[PDB]
Amino acid sequence: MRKESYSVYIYRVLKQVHPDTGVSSKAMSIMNSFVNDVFERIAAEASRLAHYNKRSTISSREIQTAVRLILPGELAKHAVSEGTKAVTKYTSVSRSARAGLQFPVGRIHRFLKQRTTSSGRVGATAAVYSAAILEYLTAEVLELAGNASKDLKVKRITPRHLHLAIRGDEELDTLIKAT
Amino acid sequence: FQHMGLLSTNFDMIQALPLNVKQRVCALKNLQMKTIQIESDFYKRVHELEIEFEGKFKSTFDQRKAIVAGEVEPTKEQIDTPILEGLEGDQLAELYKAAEADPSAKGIKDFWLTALRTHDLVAEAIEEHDVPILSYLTDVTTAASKDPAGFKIEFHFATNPYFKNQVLTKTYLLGFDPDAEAPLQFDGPHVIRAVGDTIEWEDGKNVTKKAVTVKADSFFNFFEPPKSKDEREDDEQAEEFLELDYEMGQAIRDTIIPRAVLFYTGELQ
Amino acid sequence: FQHMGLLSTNFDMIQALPLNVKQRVCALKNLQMKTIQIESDFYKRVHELEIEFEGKFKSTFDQRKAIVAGEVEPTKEQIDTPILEGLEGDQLAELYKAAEADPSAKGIKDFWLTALRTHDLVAEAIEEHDVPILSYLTDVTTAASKDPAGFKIEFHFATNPYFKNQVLTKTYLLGFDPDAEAPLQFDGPHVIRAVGDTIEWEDGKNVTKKAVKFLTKTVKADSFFNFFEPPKSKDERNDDEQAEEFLELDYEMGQAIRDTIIPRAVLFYTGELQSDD
Repeated sequence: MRKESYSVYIYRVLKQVHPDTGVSSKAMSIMNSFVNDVFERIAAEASRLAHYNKRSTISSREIQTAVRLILPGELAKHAVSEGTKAVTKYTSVSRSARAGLQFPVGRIHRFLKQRTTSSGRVGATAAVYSAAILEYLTAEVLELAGNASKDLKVKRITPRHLHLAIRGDEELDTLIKAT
Repeated sequence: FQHMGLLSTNFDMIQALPLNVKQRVCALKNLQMKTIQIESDFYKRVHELEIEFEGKFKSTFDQRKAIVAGEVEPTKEQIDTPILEGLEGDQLAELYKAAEADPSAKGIKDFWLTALRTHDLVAEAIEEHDVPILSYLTDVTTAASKDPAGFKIEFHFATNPYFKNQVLTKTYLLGFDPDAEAPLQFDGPHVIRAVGDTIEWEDGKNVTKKAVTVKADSFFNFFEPPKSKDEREDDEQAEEFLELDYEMGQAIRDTIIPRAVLFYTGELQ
Repeated sequence: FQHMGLLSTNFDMIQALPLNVKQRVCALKNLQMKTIQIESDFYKRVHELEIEFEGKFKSTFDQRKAIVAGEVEPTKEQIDTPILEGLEGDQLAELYKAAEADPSAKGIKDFWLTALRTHDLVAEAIEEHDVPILSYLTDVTTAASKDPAGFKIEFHFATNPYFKNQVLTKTYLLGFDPDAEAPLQFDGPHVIRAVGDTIEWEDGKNVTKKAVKFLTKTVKADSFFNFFEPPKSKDERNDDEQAEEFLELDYEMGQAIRDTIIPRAVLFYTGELQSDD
């Protein structure tokens, strides 16, 4: 799958979880690969699930099930909680600010329509749910990495900090190697 | 426009470009600044066209004013114009019968108050204590200028117990050239400075002040616009307030004044 | 935006107006049509202004084409211009050191594909099977006309295994006068007809058509190149509410290409112009 850019949104999530922390370009490129690789597993699983519906539809519940199949343990439970809340806020400014999210609902909606192999509609709530799940994982990976980088008395998240963040988390480590 | 180059959507593609290709992109950046400079000249020419078309728009606006003020009566052609579009012969005839003529009613009451408050952006700036004041508005006009570059909006008020001014003026001075410090961001004319007008409030009627004497939310704070930096404590938020005040001016000038009766009826939503 | 009927926001206020005030509102309705008629003349003059400015833009657009095709090399003035703005410290210098020159790489590969696909609206019409075709685009140009009124967008393609055409043309014929069917709704030039261009596909390459099966029929398949088979207006028709929104979508995409992407192509190439959803 072609690697889309989320850098600007990854940077906005970062300035929330660590307002004083920067992120190098190379660290930013690993984060983007992480988001892209997770998203493509979500899309592939949602396509397979959509075939078990009448008109092959991908809604917020086809993404929720895919998240439960891809994210292990607490990561799933926390991401499902953040995904439901985002869908509930969106259905109740821009589409993403409507869902309380920094990640791009509009772009991810397009990414879902083009990447998924199902024949039916891709609902907007599936875009909202997907963005909230990618944002949550991003915010979790950034919180751990920014924590690591201040342990080293440096103000920038580098590939070393990301790698320490993920290998210091059983769920995240499993998620990455499975992906 | 993304001001942090590392956040550019295709940064990684750019970064991987061989040096000689990068240098071609640099040439395109340079050509793009020249292109924006010519777009700048286009906007100046559009501005001159708006000035030239004022004589034609003014006649239809002057006639609207006379109708609203009750200074002239509708013609037979004007009366045959449906008050609302998309109405059956039934509905229109029934609409006209719903209320008999009232010779005490002169002109069109609350015309500009209703038109302004039907616009979602301007409605949010009209407080309840502004309503009886805006009811004395007899006309809202706008005119543009070449040197200094910008436009004005004039609010014409009939004699009223709130203030003595007959006309309240709002003036916007605009910049039409790209910022030399950042040419690639130019997306058209930008507000340099907004100048309001001193309101001669009668005793006890200043709805812009309240005793907590502190500033109070009021439409008429439109006439005490926020200062630009040369006349200024917070800068990044004073400039946001200047943009909001400019956007409200544009809505009145570009949208409400040319189509006021469509906001009066509520046909523009 | 412009509503026709009893659905007007202030209908109940209108209904209660005494008849003589209603007749005053009718006069303003008549005057408003005169105002819109003058706006029409204004838009015609702006159209001629855009035509006049084609010659002014032409130099920068031609030089961009020459640079992208590899037909001219950057000057020192061009080389000293930063490839990206807003980079701290050594970042610009390190950016220039990140990948050494490659004399085999001529011009700027995939310039117009990258620019088109980074604009969110046009991105939604570019499918994955369109990408390798748009890689052969060498230039995208636009020209406006007074008689008949409208504009065209032309896509120039190098020799490619997908189709034989060297130029794919999309033409929009516009109406500048207020609509006789609804005078008060006029909000500027409106599309009367969109005319596409016949693509001479090589065997097996037509990604815009697909067959579905007792009977087998050819149906439309999602593809950017459906831009060149636009939907018909009512004058040439034989769903009306859904064909006409599709025409508005096609016109809006044409407007984005002509008004935004073509004049600022390199900013979409870099991705310095971003849209917050």
